[PDB]
Amino acid sequence: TSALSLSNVAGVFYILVGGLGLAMLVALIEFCYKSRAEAKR
Amino acid sequence: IDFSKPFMSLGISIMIKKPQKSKPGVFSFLDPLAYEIWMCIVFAYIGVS
Ligand SMILES: *C(=O)CCCCCCCCCCCCCCC
Repeated sequence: TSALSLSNVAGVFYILVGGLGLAMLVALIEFCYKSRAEAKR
Repeated sequence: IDFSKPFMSLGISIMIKKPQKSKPGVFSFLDPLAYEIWMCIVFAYIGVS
């Protein structure tokens, strides 16, 4: 029984970054859409 | 010099002390997780913010 190692949880940290990455995409896609559609008016 | 046949056997050996341990640390509450799992709970917290 040693200290829990990063590898043991190295997977949760990926889903976190991946989620953060998806988050920014979802946001900027709405922005892009909301941006052109506004100028097009 | 002369020697009799041996009266006792032996070999070279290693003696070590028994660190009594039983000496917890002040910040021993951080042992469950390794050091890198705290340097990265603090980099994930800045990220997610
Ligand atoms: C309008 O449609 C433009 C959208 C631009 C989106 C750019 C990508 C979004 C963020 C991705 C972040 C990835 C972080 C991880 C890299 C290893």
